[PDB]
Amino acid sequence: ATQGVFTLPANTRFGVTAFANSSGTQTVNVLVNNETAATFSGQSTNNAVIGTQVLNSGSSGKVQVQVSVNGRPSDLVSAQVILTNELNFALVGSEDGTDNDYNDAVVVINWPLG
Ligand SMILES: *C(=O)C[C@@H]1O[C@@H](C)[C@@H](O)[C@@H](O)[C@@H]1O
Ligand SMILES: [Ca+2]
Ligand SMILES: [Ca+2]
Ligand SMILES: [Ca+2]
Repeated sequence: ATQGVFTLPANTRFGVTAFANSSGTQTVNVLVNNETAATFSGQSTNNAVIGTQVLNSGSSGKVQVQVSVNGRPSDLVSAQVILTNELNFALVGSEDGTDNDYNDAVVVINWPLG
């Protein structure tokens, strides 16, 4: 199935944060209105926070996460979790290789803010 795609409430602020756990340099693209709105990059095997940003979910609310390592797209896994009918997490893991730990870039989207 498609992974890394989340429908947020439209025109709404959200946080997006990426962590790295791989020998390979991660490039994380966050898309709003179907175009890259933020790019994070780094190289860490100790969960470095390679980027964090506040974005707006855009006209449709559709937010997409894509991850690449040396120009090759990583395989994604994702889910959305809601606590007390109010607090939202959109979660992405990604795999750049063969060990299937899916932590090579980890992305956490959260809303509402403020
Ligand atoms: C290459 O070594 C594979 C790569 O980096 C490792 C250190 C480990 O984090 C693995 O999950 C990642 O795919
Ligand atoms: Ca891996
Ligand atoms: Ca890893
Ligand atoms: Ca608050």
